[PDB]
Amino acid sequence: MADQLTEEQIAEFKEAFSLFDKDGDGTITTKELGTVMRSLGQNPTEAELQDMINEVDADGNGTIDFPEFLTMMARKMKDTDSEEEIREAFRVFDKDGNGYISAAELRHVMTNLGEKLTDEEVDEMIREADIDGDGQVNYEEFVQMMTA
Amino acid sequence: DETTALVCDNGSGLVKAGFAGDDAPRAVFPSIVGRPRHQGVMVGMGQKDSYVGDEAQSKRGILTLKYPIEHGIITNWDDMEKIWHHTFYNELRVAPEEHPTLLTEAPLNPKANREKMTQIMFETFNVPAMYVAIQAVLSLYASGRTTGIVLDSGDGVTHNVPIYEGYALPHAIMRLDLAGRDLTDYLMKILTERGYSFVTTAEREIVRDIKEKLCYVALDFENEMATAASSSSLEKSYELPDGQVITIGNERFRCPETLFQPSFIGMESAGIHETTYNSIMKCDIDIRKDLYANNVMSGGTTMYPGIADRMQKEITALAPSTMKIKIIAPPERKYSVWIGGSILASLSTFQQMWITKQEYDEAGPSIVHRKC
Amino acid sequence: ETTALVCDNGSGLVKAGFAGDDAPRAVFPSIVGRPRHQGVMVGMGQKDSYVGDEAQSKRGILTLKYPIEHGIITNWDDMEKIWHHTFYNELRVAPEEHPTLLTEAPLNPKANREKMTQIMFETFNVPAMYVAIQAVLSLYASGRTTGIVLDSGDGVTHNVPIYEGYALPHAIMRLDLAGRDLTDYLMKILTERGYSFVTTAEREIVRDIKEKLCYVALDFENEMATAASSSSLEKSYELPDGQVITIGNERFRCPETLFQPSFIGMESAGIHETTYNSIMKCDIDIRKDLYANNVMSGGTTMYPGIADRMQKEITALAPSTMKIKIIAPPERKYSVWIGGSILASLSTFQQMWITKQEYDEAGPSIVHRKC
Amino acid sequence: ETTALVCDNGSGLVKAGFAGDDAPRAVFPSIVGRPRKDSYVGDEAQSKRGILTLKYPIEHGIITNWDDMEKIWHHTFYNELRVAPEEHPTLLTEAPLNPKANREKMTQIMFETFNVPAMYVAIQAVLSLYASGRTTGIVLDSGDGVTHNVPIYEGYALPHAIMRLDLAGRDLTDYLMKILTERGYSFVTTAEREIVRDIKEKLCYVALDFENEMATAASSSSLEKSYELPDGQVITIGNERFRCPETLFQPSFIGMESAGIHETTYNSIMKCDIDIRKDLYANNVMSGGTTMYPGIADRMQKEITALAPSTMKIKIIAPPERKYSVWIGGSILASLSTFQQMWITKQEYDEAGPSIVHRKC
Amino acid sequence: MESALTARDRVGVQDFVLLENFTSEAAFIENLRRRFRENLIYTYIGPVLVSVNPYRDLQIYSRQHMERYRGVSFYEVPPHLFAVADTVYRALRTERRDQAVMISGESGAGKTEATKRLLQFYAETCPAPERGGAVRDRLLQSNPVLEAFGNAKTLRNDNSSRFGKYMDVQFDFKGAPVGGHILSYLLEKSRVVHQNHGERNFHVFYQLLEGGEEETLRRLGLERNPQSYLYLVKGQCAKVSSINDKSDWKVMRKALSVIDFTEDEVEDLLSIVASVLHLGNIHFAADEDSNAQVTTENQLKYLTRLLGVEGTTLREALTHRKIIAKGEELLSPLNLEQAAYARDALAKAVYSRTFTWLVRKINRSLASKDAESPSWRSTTVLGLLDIYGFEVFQHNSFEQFCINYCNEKLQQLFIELTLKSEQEEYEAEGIAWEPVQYFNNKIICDLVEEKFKGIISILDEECLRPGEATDLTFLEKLEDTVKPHPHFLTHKLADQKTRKSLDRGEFRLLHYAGEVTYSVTGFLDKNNDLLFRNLKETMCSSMNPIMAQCFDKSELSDKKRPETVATQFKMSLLQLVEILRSKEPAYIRCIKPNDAKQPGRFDEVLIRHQVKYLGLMENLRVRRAGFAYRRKYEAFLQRYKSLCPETWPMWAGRPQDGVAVLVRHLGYKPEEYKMGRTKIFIRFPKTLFATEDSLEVRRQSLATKIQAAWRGFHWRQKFL
Ligand SMILES: Nc1ncnc2c1ncn2[C@@H]1O[C@H](COP(=O)(O)OP(=O)(O)O)[C@@H](O)[C@H]1O
Ligand SMILES: Nc1ncnc2c1ncn2[C@@H]1O[C@H](COP(=O)(O)OP(=O)(O)O)[C@@H](O)[C@H]1O
Ligand SMILES: [Mg+2]
Ligand SMILES: [Mg+2]
Ligand SMILES: [Mg+2]
Repeated sequence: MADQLTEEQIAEFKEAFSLFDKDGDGTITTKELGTVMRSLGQNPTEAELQDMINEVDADGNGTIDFPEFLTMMARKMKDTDSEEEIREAFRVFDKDGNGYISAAELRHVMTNLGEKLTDEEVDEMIREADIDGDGQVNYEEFVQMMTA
Repeated sequence: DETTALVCDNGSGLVKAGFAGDDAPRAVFPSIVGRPRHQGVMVGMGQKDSYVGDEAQSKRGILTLKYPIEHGIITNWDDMEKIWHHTFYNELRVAPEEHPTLLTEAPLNPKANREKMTQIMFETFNVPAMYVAIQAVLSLYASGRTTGIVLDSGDGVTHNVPIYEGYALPHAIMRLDLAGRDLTDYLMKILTERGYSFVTTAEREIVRDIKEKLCYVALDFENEMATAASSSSLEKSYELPDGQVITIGNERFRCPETLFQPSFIGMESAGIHETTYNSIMKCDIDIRKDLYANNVMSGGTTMYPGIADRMQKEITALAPSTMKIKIIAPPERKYSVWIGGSILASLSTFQQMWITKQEYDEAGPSIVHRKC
Repeated sequence: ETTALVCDNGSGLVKAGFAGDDAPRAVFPSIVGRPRHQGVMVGMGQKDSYVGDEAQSKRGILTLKYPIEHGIITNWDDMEKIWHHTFYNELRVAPEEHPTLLTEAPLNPKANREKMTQIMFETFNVPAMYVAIQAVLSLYASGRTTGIVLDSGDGVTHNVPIYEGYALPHAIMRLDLAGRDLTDYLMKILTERGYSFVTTAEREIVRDIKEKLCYVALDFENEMATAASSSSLEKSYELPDGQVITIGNERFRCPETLFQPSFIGMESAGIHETTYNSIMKCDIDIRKDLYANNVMSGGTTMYPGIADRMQKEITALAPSTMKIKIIAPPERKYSVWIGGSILASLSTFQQMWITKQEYDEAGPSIVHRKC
Repeated sequence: ETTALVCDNGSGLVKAGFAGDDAPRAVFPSIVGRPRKDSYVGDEAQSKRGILTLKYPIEHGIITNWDDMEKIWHHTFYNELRVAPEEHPTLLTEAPLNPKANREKMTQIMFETFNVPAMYVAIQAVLSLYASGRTTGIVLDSGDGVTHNVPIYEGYALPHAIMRLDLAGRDLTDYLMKILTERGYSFVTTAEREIVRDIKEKLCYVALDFENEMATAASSSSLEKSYELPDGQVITIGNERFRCPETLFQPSFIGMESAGIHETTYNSIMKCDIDIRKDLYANNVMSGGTTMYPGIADRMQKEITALAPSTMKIKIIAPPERKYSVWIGGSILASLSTFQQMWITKQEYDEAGPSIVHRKC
Repeated sequence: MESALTARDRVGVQDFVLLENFTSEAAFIENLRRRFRENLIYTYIGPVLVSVNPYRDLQIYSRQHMERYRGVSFYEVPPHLFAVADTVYRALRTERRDQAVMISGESGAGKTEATKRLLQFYAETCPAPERGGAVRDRLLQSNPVLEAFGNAKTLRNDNSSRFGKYMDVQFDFKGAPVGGHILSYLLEKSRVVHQNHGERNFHVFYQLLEGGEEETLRRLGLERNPQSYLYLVKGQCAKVSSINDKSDWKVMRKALSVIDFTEDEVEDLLSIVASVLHLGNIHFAADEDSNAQVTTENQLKYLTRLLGVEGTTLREALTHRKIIAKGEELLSPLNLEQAAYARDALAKAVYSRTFTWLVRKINRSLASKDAESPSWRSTTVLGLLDIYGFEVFQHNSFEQFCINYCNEKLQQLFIELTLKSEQEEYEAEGIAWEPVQYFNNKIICDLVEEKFKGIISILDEECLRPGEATDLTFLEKLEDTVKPHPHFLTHKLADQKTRKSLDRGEFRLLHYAGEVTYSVTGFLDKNNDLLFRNLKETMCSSMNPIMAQCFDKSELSDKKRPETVATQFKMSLLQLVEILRSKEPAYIRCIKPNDAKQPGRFDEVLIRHQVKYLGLMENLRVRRAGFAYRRKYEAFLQRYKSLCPETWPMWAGRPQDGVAVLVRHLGYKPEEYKMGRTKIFIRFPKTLFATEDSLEVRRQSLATKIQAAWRGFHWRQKFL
């Protein structure tokens, strides 16, 4: 409908998918669909992934094929969540509106709220959100780094 | 004369005197003793230390004037002796020991007043026989009635005595120490509102002569007050003795209205109309009707124009409307007590009722409490 | 509180308090005074009218009136002022809390009870009230079931004969002469000495002369002889302005009017004949029992020598063998009150009071069925 | 602003000021001088008195000369109090039994010459109770032109027991102008009345027993006193020092018939009803300038103790501020919160004319 | 701020205009209890701070909190004393009109702490902190000196301030604290000469008698027992266990030293306090003219040594009224009533003047050493005002009647200013004034003060009227002249049902704080202040340096009669009001949560009385106006733009039109909101709480998008 994949894009997606295949079975784990999509620079939510996986988990087996991976890829390519929406979303968690968020306040909301970072993923986020080590992230700069 | 009865109505403002059998008194004189204020200088004059009656009142300018009687009480017995002496020696011209003398008194008087009148009449004037009438009973003898209620109004006393069929009713007798002298002392106060400062005992007699000539009783007091407050036609001029023309307005009917409203003079007592009705409705089992039919007016403050029509109107508003309230005001009502005493002392039947000089030797001055 | 009020309203003084008291808490003159004169000092806070001891203090500026004359209420506006002052100023209690015993004289107009009843329920809102005849209360103040009571107040004198709790109502006799008619005669006979009293404020001075100086002559024609022939009976009274009165036979010519109402101009016989004709109008074998039991009450029975003259005079009319006694208790000025406090504490009369429920059912004519 | 004016015009001195004050601001003689400016008023006239015919517009409490009384009100407001009268309601004083034209024409002149917003006229002896702090008593006010008695009980006047005597300080000046000629001292002109008034105000006293002071002065010179006149001639006075104040106790010395100030007081107490009298005997107030003699409250107590019954206690209230007490009582009255309802307004004067004072006051 | 509204179930609403049932006082006291349990002692009613005393050293006043509240607008932060402090300072630096802060409350409600801590924020943060700290210490070390002379024990508390204390800090054009000022208003000077039962006189007298060298008292009346003196003992309360008068004196004597009184100035001042004791012990008798004369010489033997006046002149002044007319001076003698009133007027006047002189002596020690005069650039004052609370006891009297009239007049002013402050914003934003009805304070001030019919003008007449005069005759005139009024009642005017609650010899006023019943007994004795010119003319001649400065020769020119205490109080109060109408007031209102002085105990039976005495419900009624909330469209849109698809992440144009699409997505009904010139208005807090509760669920999607973007970025960082 909105767009159709070019043979070169299908080749890049197949090349990345080959790292998750590795052994030559040509199929990827139901949760690992998110990892190949994220390797391909997509920003899917766990709710989006599960809501698509519900259409292909129906026979069991625990894995999905290349054609249905390529279909779920083409579904999320309609509406990847963009820089200005992500920046303004951080602006709702900023308590002053000053353009900075503390490592503690980010650690709070990222563990408390929907789809939750685990503490390992929060420390990995803080490791490069706290860019010069003063304990604050400039979210307006961090979003332009993150959405490139 | 042999022994014609003297009749001496020594009233509180005028001595009225004569002999029984005459139509009216021979002597009528102001009841005043006067003594000079300023010292004498014209050494060739036969100047008297005192003047009485006309001798004092024609000289009022140079004298301080005193009445012996106030409210029917003889307050000064020496000024009294000087006035009876003047009556017998100068005015009637007879020896008092040669004539039996009727005296008059207001009711409810102090008892030492009858006793001292008695004592002086024997131990000074040596009168052969004496009796002390009550003035309101004399105005019935004068009226030719056995039955009536008499309003007698003098210089010093107003009183109501109901007599029915020859019987007086001593519970129903009303006395009001408000009459012609109280009305004169209040006209002296009214006339200050136009600045006329009458203040001497001589000028009291000028204000009395205004009261006798221009004052009258309003038939409706608030209607005449509204008439005098909105027209000139009620005003009268009066010429004082030196030639100053005074003017009197509402001041002329506001003075007599004090008989109907004693509160003007500061008294608590009721008017003469209520004091009449409050005496008729003090009367016994049968009589109340025949006293409403015989209201007899007597003595000088019953002389005002409009007083009979006012009394008839004011009692008609208190009394039961089936009654005939009829008020008896003969033209002679200023001498009615004297004319009355001239009838009484002439009566063939009265002649045993005198205190005789002999009876005053058998019992003291208390004899008048037994004989009258 | 729930205790009954009692109000002995009688002609001269109001008396009021609670049932079960010994004596009235309020005792004050039944007068309303209104200003006679020009009010002149601004800011004074002068009242439109004064009641009781306020009017009896300020006398010289007031025209005094009593609403009760001869035991009959002649002015209801002034009487409502007296009752409002009684509850609100003297007793300091809301009438809506307390059942009220009122008193009045025998042979009064029936209108006087109806209008008392109406004012107690419609103007003062009492829960219940009663009217009681004063000389009944004075009998039962004495701790007696049998006796004849002479009850000379300020405005009426009645005799009521009562035999073992039954009044004999045909032998009730009322005389419209008492202490106010004696003050008015004393005003008349004081003018014979030359003193003049004419204002209502002076009537209250002459009343005070009468209460302090007057006494009853054990033989009038012998005290008349002793007063006509000596200075031994004369006494003096100092007026408010310090003038000194002196009086002699005027001291006993005034009280003698109780024995000779012809001095005041009435035909009816003295209190001794009025008593005796009440005893003789009773049944032949209850007379012996009333002669032994003449109670006296109200203030016009308070003169020195009155019980002795009354005992002399009924002994002169009664059979030679009769034991006359006259019961003149020292407190006889309050016996109508003391009776009213007792015959309202009784448990047996708590069902006798007229309730406001029975007033709503019948209007003011309820008193004639009940009392 | 809008405080009230209080103004006691009485006979000899004007006393004037505002209702808030302790005592008056304007106190000057009620005089117009004319040449013997076309006229001079008050302290200006009394200072220039050699060249002047000094006329007083009030005689015996009556205004006799309305054109000269307008000059005294003009000098009162515009020179002494120094205010526009249009801003201030005005309390005037008056004597009891005065003519009705005197009130009418006071009222007309306040509303139609001075445009005053509201006014009242009060009786002087009534005002002199407020200064005394009392609502029961008989007040002997005695100024320059009038002596009067008003009896009051519980704040009600007894108007039938009011007494007025047309004899006060000016009749005493004019009698001291008679009895001083017996020493060969001549005082005839209007300016010489002021010199003889200033003698009366310094050398006179009320004798406690006149016939014994007469014998004392006849015996010896110890009662004689001296007064230097404004040209340095010396007047010596003796028997004449108590003869003059005796004319209040003996109005026969001046040819009047009236009873003395002691009997005129007793005769008011006897016009009052018996109950009131004991309280009037304890509350004889005195006010105005002829009550100021040394010995006058002592003589008044001695003379009323001989008339009143011996069981009464007689007390005579004679404050040091007697002279200003009428005005001081006017200051209290015009200050009362209850009184502000009682002023005659110009709006009521438009409905009722000068007659309104007889309804309101 | 809306961030707290998600916690509104435990942490309460921050500003009471958001409490939904705003007319329910039980909800107001519940939101106070809800916060105080949570240690959140500060809450607003719009700009007005409501505070409740923690009885704990909460750490919230430290320097790290001050700079949190510095230069930040007061509703973008939680409520604190420092949010009022900063706002009052910024208004001074920027409008350059003078500013005030009314600290208000019960005695013991924490008013001292608010004043001490405000004077900490203006010291520890302003651009001359060394002079600022000196002015703080000179402002605060004056406390024992003013507290000894102006506090007294009452039935309600042991140490209650009987005067309106005022304290400025004075600032130059640079915002440097240059100096200070002190003033003192409306002192209860009746307390010098009459106390109610269970109440003492001002603290200095018992301090002086209980604590003092024998050689210090031996120069004075030296009897140590306070019952010896008629002015100390009328309340029967002289000895009390809670007040260590011996220790309080030793502190105050050192405070006078440290405040720079030289030793002779204290000896003068103790001699004035002892002169006030001896004035109470003078006994008059009447001679046979009913005129008062001093019988007892031992008081006058010391009053000449201590007041420094001539004994023959003090005897005359206490017994004669001097009048001056036509240039003569007339000594009219006093009766026993007037001579007692003269003695007590002199004690009230000597004491209220040595107190006004202590306040001048202190104020002249706070003023700047610099010339402060043109062409000096500018100077501006920031003040603290600390006048007494509304006062209801078992038996209310003339002092309470004045204190409550004062608080009525200050409530009247405050509600007029609050109503004006709302209405000016409704006109500015173009919203119709939906008309609130609120308790009209005008009617009850007109009842007390109206020129020739108010209670004070009737009471002023009862002191001036001739004849015998009584408190009951005064009441009988109130009952005739006030009569039909809706806020006035007496036992006579009461219906039979209400007449059970109200005695004879009492009247009742309906005040903003409910009904208060005043016993009239003592009104006339307390309202008389007969200080005759003769007494001032004596006192201005004194050898004592204080009395010479207190009674100046120029005052003797005034020809008016002595004004009554209620009239002096009315006049002085209306001067305090014009000082507060001209100045810009902030308000702090303090609540005492229990009478035990205890942590954590919240006693609603006590707090209901204070919330009523502070008028907080009437202020909430007026401040709430027609709409619970209003906010600028920029601030409202940048918050809630995430709810409506069109406004997210950025709106297409003018913010007012962005809100006009956003509130349509939120489905606000036409009466739930209004659209002013630059603010949205919301009528009920229902709508706002639902919108912040929509934002609270929307945070789940906003956080999800951030985490999805991170988990995408994570692979491209960690590999290839
Ligand atoms: N024509 C009159 N009109 C009004 N008053 C009159 C008249 N004639 C007399 N009087 C008054 O009546 C009084 C005299 O009445 P009189 O009966 O002679 O008095 P009394 O008997 O007491 O001496 C005086 O006061 C007098 O002025
Ligand atoms: N000390 C005094 N001794 C005697 N007479 C005095 C004294 N002082 C004033 N007077 C007299 O008092 C009169 C003025 O009294 P005042 O009260 O002012 O009366 P008025 O208001 O009518 O002018 C004058 O006749 C004056 O001479
Ligand atoms: Mg005659
Ligand atoms: Mg009785
Ligand atoms: Mg004068």
